[PDB]
Amino acid sequence: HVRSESSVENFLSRSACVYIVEYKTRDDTPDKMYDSWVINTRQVAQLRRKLEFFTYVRFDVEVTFVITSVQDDSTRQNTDTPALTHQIMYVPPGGPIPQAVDDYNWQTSTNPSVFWTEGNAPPRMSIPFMSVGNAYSNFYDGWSHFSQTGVYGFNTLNNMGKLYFRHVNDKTISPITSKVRIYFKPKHVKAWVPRPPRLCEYTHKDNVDFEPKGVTTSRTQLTISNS
Amino acid sequence: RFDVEVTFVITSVQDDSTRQNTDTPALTHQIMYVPPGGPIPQAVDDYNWQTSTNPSVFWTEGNAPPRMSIPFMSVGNAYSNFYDGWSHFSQTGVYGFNTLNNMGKLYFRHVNDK
Amino acid sequence: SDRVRSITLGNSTITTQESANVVVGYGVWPDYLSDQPTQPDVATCRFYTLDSVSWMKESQGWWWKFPDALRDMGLFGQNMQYHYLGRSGYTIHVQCNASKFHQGCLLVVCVPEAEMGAANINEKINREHLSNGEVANTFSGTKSSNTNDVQQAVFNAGMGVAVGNLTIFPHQWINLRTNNCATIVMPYINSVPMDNMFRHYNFTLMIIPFAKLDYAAGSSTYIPITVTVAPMCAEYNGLRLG
Amino acid sequence: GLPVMNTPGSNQFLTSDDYQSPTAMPQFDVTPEMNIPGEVKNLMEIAEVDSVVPVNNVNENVNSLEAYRIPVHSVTETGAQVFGFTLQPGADTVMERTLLGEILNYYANWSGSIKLTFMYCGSAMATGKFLLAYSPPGAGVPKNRREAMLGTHIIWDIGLQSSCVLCVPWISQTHDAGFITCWYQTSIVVPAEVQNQSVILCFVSACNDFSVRLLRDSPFVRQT
Amino acid sequence: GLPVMNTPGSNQFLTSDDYQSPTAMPQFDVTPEMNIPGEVKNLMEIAEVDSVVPVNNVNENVNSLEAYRIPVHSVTETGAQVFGFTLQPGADTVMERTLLGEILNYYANWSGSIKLTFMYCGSAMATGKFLLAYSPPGAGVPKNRREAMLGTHIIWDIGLQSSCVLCVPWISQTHDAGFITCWYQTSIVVPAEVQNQSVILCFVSACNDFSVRLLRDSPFVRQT
Amino acid sequence: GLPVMNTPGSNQFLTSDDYQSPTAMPQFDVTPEMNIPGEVKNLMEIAEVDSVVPVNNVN
Repeated sequence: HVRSESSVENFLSRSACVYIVEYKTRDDTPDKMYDSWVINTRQVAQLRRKLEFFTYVRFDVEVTFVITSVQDDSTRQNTDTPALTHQIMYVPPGGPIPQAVDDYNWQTSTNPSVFWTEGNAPPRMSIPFMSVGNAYSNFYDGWSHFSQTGVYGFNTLNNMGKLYFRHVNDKTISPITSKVRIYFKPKHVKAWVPRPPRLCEYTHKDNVDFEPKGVTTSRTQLTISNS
Repeated sequence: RFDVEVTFVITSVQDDSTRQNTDTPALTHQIMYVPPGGPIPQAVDDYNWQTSTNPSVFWTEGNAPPRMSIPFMSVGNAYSNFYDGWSHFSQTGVYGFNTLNNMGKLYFRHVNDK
Repeated sequence: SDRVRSITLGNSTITTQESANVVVGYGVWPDYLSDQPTQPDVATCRFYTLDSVSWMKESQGWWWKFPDALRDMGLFGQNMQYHYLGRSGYTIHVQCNASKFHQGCLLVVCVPEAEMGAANINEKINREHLSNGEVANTFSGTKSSNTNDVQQAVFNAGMGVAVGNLTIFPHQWINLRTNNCATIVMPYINSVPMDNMFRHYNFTLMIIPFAKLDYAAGSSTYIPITVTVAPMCAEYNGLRLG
Repeated sequence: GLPVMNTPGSNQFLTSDDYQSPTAMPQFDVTPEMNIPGEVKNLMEIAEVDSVVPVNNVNENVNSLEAYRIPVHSVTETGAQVFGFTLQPGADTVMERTLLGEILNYYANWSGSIKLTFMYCGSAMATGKFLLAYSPPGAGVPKNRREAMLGTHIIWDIGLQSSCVLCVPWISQTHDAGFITCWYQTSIVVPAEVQNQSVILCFVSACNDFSVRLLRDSPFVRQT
Repeated sequence: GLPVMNTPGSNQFLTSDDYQSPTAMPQFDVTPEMNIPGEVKNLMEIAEVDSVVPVNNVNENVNSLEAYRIPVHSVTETGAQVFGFTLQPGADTVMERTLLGEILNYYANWSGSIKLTFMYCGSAMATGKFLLAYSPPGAGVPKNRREAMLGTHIIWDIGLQSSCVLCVPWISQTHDAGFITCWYQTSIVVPAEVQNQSVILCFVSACNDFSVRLLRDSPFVRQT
Repeated sequence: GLPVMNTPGSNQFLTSDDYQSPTAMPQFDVTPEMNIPGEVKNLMEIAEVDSVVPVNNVN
């Protein structure tokens, strides 16, 4: 008789790896030296269901990045590379977008960045509630702009931003790939108008579409008997 | 009847091969805790490493060793060292089991790629 | 019969029995919004009565989208077309008249933000298969497959959930054994305070027979269900300079 | 400066941190909270809602709406059994995917009470009696109307009460849990020109004394 | 000494730090602040300044001073249109490079009001009437003087008011936003020995209720 | 921020620690302590019990 762990915040405010970001430090294809992530809550199926218990949600965000590096094999594993610096730039809704590792949009002012050297504690940056409306929508029964044009159930209004990742240093002499892991912990959660859990599996991350599943697991009889 | 404080001492040594000359970046380990009544992973790429109600710890090479406290998580009031009886449906099931005093289990994997 | 009270809104009148179990949506009454508001005080606050529907033994259910079902209903649809932003709360009377020799049951819910699932998975839904205004869209009992259509199946209700778990929303149970009518009052629910009334559907009325209509070999094979909807506390943006 | 000693546990990312953090976006104006109706501050508000139970989950009836309808009609015997299911909210396949079973699959420990509700959806002219027996845990399933009668039972008359509510006492999975059987007492007496076949539907919700102790992952979401 | 445990997030350079820092140059005398006139403590003092709008940005007129001059003269019809532009301060190419558009391109969210001002730069002998219609967002552009008349309009008489000010209500990009059209009502009546061709110039500034929420990089500076 | 100097003895795991620790399971309800008879708060309660001595331990 406690009911302190059935709270909304003791149910949703837990960290979870949501995406893995792979990028290198020396290539020839000029887009494998960086990677990005458009921030949403629809990639981990667990957290997607736990947020689809409710229609409107409203939370802060605390992201912790776990950054690890492993060198690719070559002729020249015998090297002395100094410690690597990574950049994690945040693009708010309405910000410019880089198109290479040497693009000017890595240098712009109103895109907050974090510079981390190898060996330290993992980085961390908080992201506030940055919607125009009062709460995010998990569900949206309508069109975004000019109905019967545009995708059904979009809700332009609830975008949170996106991240970009590159190695700050120059091109090294051996290829070293770095994979980061993103721990997305929502904070100060308030939820409204609850709704039943999903029964069917998921098919895409941008719509509610499904194949019809059953209702439960079927029995053999209707009346029970002894062992 | 006790709380639990676990400290993990993590050390790594490379196996010999042709390619000891390498530059591997620092390793991240995962230490996931499964409470009594939780799912169980069956590979390193299983989905149960990604589930929500299994608390994990991510540690990078070089730091102080990790530590996480584990409270008293039995249904009954105290653990039993001794139990004179059967768990379920006596003369079936193992003598002296006491289902009730399980504390959980741990799982370990390297977070990085191969 | 049982102390019938006669409600008159505007120039329309409807009859209701004395008991009148009214379900307020989430405990909240529809009120005004406490960059200027302009309200159509009562010229749009009257009962708008839809067509009766056809409940055989094999009828599986119906749904209406608000407020898309009142786009051809006089001054409410006029104020939908002239203004740009909108806000309203609703009152829904659902009568279902039948004799004492009939048997059946109905769930009457109101589902905010009911995003429908398409029949074919990665395709697009037309608007004529989501909403229709007048006479409703009917569920199916089996897995339907039509070109650019909602996945119509009762046991998932077009949303992917169990249909027995729809009692979390504001509901009543019309049991023909005892009950005769259901009455649900619904406030305004959105993340923004006013949204465009043609693009965004606020909620979805749903009527589903759990216990099917079932009767003798000589009675009437067919009972109607009369739906009556009446907006409460509606207002719009209005055009001035200041 | 000030002398400071580093304790062990430094420079690690424990996943259940509670420390402060710097903000990526200071000097930002967060839009204020508006009163939206229907606020949830506790998940055990959600499981206090009655919901229909698929008791008739005999095979091939699950993929339909017949999965909820419990058939009852006129029987030439009198001590037969209408339905029955094991009383395990979350382990049993009957109230598995029920909303209460869905709140209760996110926890390894749970305890409290449980309400059942049984509604008769026949005509207004029919009448009859049922025997809703409750076999406590440890006790077996009765095979007779008479063996169920000497236990804990309730006689529910159709002709004067269309809904009986049966608040089952203490049930737990880590704080065989019981059975709920339904026996005929009399046949269903019907006048002329009124159909014989009828339906019962179930409902279930928790009481206000329901607790949970340890969160986990749900056994129903499987990763692609 | 004192026992101290290092939390995660240590030894990193988060770019939006707020911590203290040691000074490279202590024992240095900073020259004191002198009263210089014109101090700015808020960027929304700057955008409360009216500025000329290049409404006549028809092609090849942009590279001149003719880009600001709106031509108006004597018309043999009477319900024609003088000018018109979409009401989007920052997205539209009309008030794109306006000072208010320049303060508003440094933010992803902005809301508030907007003033327009229309000044007639003809002779002191001319007279006439215009119809400054405001199509609200969602509503289309009218094609008639009469369709613009039933909307929100203002009749601005040249012969007794050389400047009309039109404070447009609520406009936002994340808190089709509207149109401002100008219709002839009467022709411009002119005496002898006074030239027929004349000019209107626009002005725009915000009101005191204007807010912004999230800074970003400007889309106009491109790196060399 | 605040100026902080690391003393020696940092980032070690001394086995007889006494520091605080974060909990793996917050938001968890621990079942309350019941009165069980026979509580031991001292091992020198146990050794105040007479016990038979095997004096005749001839082989």
